[PDB]
Amino acid sequence: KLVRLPGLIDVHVHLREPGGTHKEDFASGTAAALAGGITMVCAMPNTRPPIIDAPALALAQKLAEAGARCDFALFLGASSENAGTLGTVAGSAAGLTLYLNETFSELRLDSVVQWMEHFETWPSHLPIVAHAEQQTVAAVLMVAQLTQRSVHICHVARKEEILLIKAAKARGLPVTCEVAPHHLFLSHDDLERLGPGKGEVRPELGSRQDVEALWENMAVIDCFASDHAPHTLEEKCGSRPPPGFPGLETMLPLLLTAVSEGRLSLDDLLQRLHHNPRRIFHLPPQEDTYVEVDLEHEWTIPSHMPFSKAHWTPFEGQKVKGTVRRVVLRGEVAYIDGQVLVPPGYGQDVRKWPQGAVPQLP
Amino acid sequence: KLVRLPGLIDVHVHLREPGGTHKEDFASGTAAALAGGITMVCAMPNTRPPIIDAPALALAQKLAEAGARCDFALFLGASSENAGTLGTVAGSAAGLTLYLNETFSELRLDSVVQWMEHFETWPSHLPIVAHAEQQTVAAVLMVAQLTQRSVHICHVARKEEILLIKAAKARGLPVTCEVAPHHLFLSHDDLERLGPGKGEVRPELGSRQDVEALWENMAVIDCFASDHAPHTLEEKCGSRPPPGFPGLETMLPLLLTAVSEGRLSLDDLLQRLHHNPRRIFHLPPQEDTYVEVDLEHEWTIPSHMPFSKAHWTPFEGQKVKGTVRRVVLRGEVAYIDGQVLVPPGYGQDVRKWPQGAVPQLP
Ligand SMILES: NC(=O)N[C@@H](CC(=O)O)C(=O)O
Ligand SMILES: NC(=O)N[C@@H](CC(=O)O)C(=O)O
Ligand SMILES: [Zn+2]
Ligand SMILES: [Zn+2]
Ligand SMILES: [Zn+2]
Ligand SMILES: [Zn+2]
Repeated sequence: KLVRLPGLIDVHVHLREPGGTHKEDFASGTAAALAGGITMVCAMPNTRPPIIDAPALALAQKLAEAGARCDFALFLGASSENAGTLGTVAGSAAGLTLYLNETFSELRLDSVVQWMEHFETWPSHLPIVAHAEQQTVAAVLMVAQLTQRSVHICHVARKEEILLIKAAKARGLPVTCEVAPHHLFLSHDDLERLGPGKGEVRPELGSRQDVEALWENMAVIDCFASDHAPHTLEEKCGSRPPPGFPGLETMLPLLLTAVSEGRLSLDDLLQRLHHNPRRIFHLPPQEDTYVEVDLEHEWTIPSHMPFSKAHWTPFEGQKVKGTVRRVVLRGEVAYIDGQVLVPPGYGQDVRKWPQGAVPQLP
Repeated sequence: KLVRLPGLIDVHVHLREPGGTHKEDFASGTAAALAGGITMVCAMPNTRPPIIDAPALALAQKLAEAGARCDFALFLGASSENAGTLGTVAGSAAGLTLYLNETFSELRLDSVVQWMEHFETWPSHLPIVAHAEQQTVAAVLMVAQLTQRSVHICHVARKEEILLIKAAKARGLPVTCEVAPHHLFLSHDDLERLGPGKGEVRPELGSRQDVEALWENMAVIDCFASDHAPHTLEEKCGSRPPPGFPGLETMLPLLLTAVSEGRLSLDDLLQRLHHNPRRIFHLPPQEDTYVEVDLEHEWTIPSHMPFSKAHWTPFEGQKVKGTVRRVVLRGEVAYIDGQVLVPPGYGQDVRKWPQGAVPQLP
C-alpha cells in the first residue's frame, strides 16, 4: 500500500545551467528532482554567468523553460554592484540570495554596508535568503532588524547556529531556516570514508553534537532543502575540490527512513518539504500533482544515483527504507519506478502563474 | 488598483445548521463568508443535534453540500460517550473539537480523564482543537504531552494565555493557536456601549492590557479566525443572552485597516488567514480561486452587515479602511460589490477531494 503525498518543494538547488552543464543541467537536475519526489525547485544564482542582472535572468528563464522537467523559480543573486538595480525584475524571481561567506561563488560581499544596501533596496515584500555561517547568522540578523524585515537562513549545520536562531525566534524576530540532509545524516565520523575531496562541503560536516543538536531542535527547523550542489567525481577528487554534495535523489529516502524509525512524523516531514516552503516563498499550489511512496522497501544507496550528472554520492552504503514509486505533475505521469516520462521543457516558471506572484501593497 | 489575495480560510465558524437556522444557516453563513473574502470555512459541531456521531455527521454533510456557497470542512465534537467510536469517520472531518469550559454548548467534559481518552483514541495524525481558557490552556497542553501529540488552541484572548503558549513554543512543544478579531479590536472599554447582553462572549472581552499583549505577541499567533457565532438581537438582549458575536463580514475589513496603519504586514495577514490554516488542518488548495480587495475605501461599520442572519454587530460605528470587491471561487464569480452570485449548494466538502485527505502511515 502506497502513501500519497503532495508535490514536494526544494527551495535550495544548484542546476548549473548556464555555464556548468557537465555537472548538471536543467533537464538532468529536474529528472533527479522528480525521482526524489520533488515537483518544484528553487534554483540558486551562482551559475556562469551568475544571475545578477536582468539579461542574465532572461537567459536563465529561457534555458529553464526549455530544459526543466518539473516546475521552478529562479533566484537572483546579490552582488557588490547591483543593489538598487533589480526593482523591475525582482518580482519575477524566487527571491534574492546573499552570499556572506566563502563557498562555490564569486558573489562576494566584502562589507556589511553592502548587505545593508541590499536589505534597503530589495522590495520589502519579497524573500531574501542568506548563506550565513556561525557568527554571520547573528550579523545578518542584525542587518535584518536594522532594516525591519525578515530573512531566511540557508543550510543550518551547527548547534551554535540553530540555538542562535532559536533565541531569535523566542524574541519574536522574523527569521526562518532550512537544514540539508547531509547535516542530519553525516558527520565528522564519515570524513575518513569520504576523504578530504569528496568530503568538501559548505557548511562543512558537523560533529556528532552538531547533528544531535539539529534533531533535538527540529521544532526550530522550518524547511528541509537538499542544497543539491553537483560536481563531477573528477572535480571532487582533483587538486582544488569544489564544495558541495548532490542530494535530490537521496533526500526523501533518507527522511522517510527517519520517519519509519520514529525520529519525526510524516506531518513533520510535510511541513518542512511542502507547507513551509510554500508560505515562506509564496509559492503557488500545483494542480493535479502528487507523489506516491512505498515506505516498506529496504535498499542500500549505491555509488551513484541514476540521474544527477554528478555521478557520485556521499551517502553510498547507507541503508534506507522508503522509495518514490510514482510522481504525477499537473495531470501527467512524470516518474515511475526509475523512468522519467515528461520531456525537457515540461516544467514551468511558477512566478509567471497568476497565483505565483507575491502579493504586495499598491 | 485592487490587490489580489488567495482564497482565505476561516477555521472557526458556527453555521447553526442543523437546529438553529433562525440564527444562520449554511446558505446565509457562507454568503457572509464570501462577502468577507473567505472561500473556505471549518464549521464547529455544537449544533442541534450536535455532530458527535456518524449519523449526525452524515446529516450535516448533506445539509452543507446543499446549502453551502463556499467550500467547507465539518468538525466532529468530543462527548462524554464517544471516545473510541469515531475511528471510521474521523478522517472525513476537519478535526475533533474539545469543549473544556462553559460556553454555548452541552458537550461538557467534566473529567480530565475524558480528555485523555479522546487524545488516546482519536487518530494521532488528525487535528484536535480545544476551547480552553486561562489555566485550561495549561491543563490541555499537559494532556497533549502525556499522549505525545499536538493541539490547537481556539480563540486566545488573554495576556495570560498567549504568554503561556509562548513559553510552550520556546520549549519546542507542538501547539498552535488562533485569535479572533473581537479580542484584537474590542476590550472592556467597549462594554458600556455594547451593554451586558450584546457584550456576552466566550472568552469574554479582555482588558486593554490583554489586547496590547496579543498585538505585542503577534509572532505567537498562528491563525486569525472569526469565531463567527451568530445569535439574533432578540436572543442577545433577552433574559439569558447566549455568548457570541457574528464576525465573517467584519474580520477582513478590520484587519486590512490594521495593515493600512502598519500594525502588521500584508504577509502577516496572509500567513494567518491562508498558509497556516492550510498547514495545521491539512486543507487543500482551491483551484482558480482569489479575492480582490480595495485598500483605499474608507467606511463605517453599520448596525448590521448585509448577510448574516444575526442582524447585528458589536463593531457598529468603527471606522475601517479596506473592502472586498470581488471573489472568484473555482473559476466562477462568487461575490461582487455586495452581490453573491453562486447559489446554495455550489460549495463542496474539501475532505472528499483527493488532495483534501490527511496523509497517514498505512
Ligand atoms: N554548499 C556547497 O558546498 N556548495 C554550493 C554552494 C552553497 O550552497 O554555498 C555549490 O554551489 O557548489
Ligand atoms: N464563543 C462564543 O461566545 N460562543 C460560541 C461558542 C464558542 O466558540 O465557545 C457559539 O457557538 O455561540
Ligand atoms: Zn550556500
Ligand atoms: Zn547551495
Ligand atoms: Zn469556543
Ligand atoms: Zn466558537
